[PDB]
Amino acid sequence: QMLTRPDVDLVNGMFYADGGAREAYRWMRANEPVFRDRNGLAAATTYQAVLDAERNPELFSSTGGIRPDQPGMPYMIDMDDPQHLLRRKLVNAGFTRKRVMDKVDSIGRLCDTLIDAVCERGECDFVRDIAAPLPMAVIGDMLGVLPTERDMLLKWSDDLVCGLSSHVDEAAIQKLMDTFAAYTEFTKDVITKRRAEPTDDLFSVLVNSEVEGQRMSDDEIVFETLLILIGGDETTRHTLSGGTEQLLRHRDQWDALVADVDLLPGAIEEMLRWTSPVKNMCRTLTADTVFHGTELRAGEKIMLMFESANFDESVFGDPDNFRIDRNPNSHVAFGFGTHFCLGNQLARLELRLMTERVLRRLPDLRLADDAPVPLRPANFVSGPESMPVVFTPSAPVLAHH
Ligand code: HEM
Repeated sequence: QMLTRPDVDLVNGMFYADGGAREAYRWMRANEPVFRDRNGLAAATTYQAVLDAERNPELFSSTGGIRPDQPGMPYMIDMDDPQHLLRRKLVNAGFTRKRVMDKVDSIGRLCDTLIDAVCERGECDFVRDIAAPLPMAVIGDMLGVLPTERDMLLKWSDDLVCGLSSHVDEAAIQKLMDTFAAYTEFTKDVITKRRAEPTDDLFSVLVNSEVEGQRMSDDEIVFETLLILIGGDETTRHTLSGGTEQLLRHRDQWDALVADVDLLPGAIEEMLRWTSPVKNMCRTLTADTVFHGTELRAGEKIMLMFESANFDESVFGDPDNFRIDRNPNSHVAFGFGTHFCLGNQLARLELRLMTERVLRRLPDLRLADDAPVPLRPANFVSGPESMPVVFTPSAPVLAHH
């Protein structure tokens, strides 16, 4: 609908929250596929441009850091191969198909307890009460920590992210260092405990992981854990809430899923495409190149706009329709290539198990009202801030009795 070129700052969180992004993306894909925003920041907005960049890390490097407004960090997403590959193989010990599928019972049980807390009410905030608690509880359990310790880790990772985005004065630098120290010392205390007396938790697995004769240091484990805390929490939340929102807005598709649970995996893929919780990841050019009509220079960052790519008309045909039967559905919500989301199968499992139970226990779930759901103004990961819903009450399972 945009008749004029978007005049936007792609580092401004409100761009991703005010609802104007998809029509801005439409203009970019049609007119200026590798777009430069009002500060000259380049962005790959078509599916082909995103995929080309992903397939060519030699040219589009991750070592400059994957944010535009934070320094590079010592975890795997800010590495190139071969370093990245080694680190990923080490951490992958925690995410084998065996270990993910072993979480089916615990995640299912977790989902039942969350729904138990709301089922008698006839209403809840789908974000606050269902979508937000689940991913963090799953990560907490995976790490083998107590709920109280989970919550400390959550607060620390929140403060670290905040600090990393702005530590200009002398004091924010120290608060940032204090927070890093607090988080590092807590996590290393846990690591030290598992080094002596191992469990089956993710800390123990990372401690024991060995690849090409190398093992992870305590600090490496601390930072890969931090990446998992950040990367696996709000992302999963936003696909759950935003994906469910679209199911609630398309009653025929909601009904189809209620009638046939085997349709759920296809539905989850469309929930992923539509929500695209990770709005962008940055790459740094290692050479000058002319890329989809734009002159890029060595050393500049470019944003890979995953939501923009996921609504590419040349690829999806009818991307502006939400359809649980979309097939094929080669969305890039999880990225593509060597950095393809390590947690993708765990995320898909959380999404499937929760939505299964929501369909079964809240079968007449509806939005309280059809107004658009408010979105988080963040330039990295974003989705619904709240989502009031209503449903016929039902009795809690209380499975531990
Ligand atoms: C809906 C949920 C999720 C989405 C949409 C998502 C999205 C992404 C994206 C876009 C990337 C970067 C890929 C690229 O640049 O090509 C990534 C990487 C990563 N994700 Fe996820 N993520 C999700 C859930 C999770 C979970 C649950 C975990 C772990 C428990 C996780 C851990 C990671 C890690 C460690 C990486 C770095 C992989 C690497 O650099 O090799 N993510 N994710």
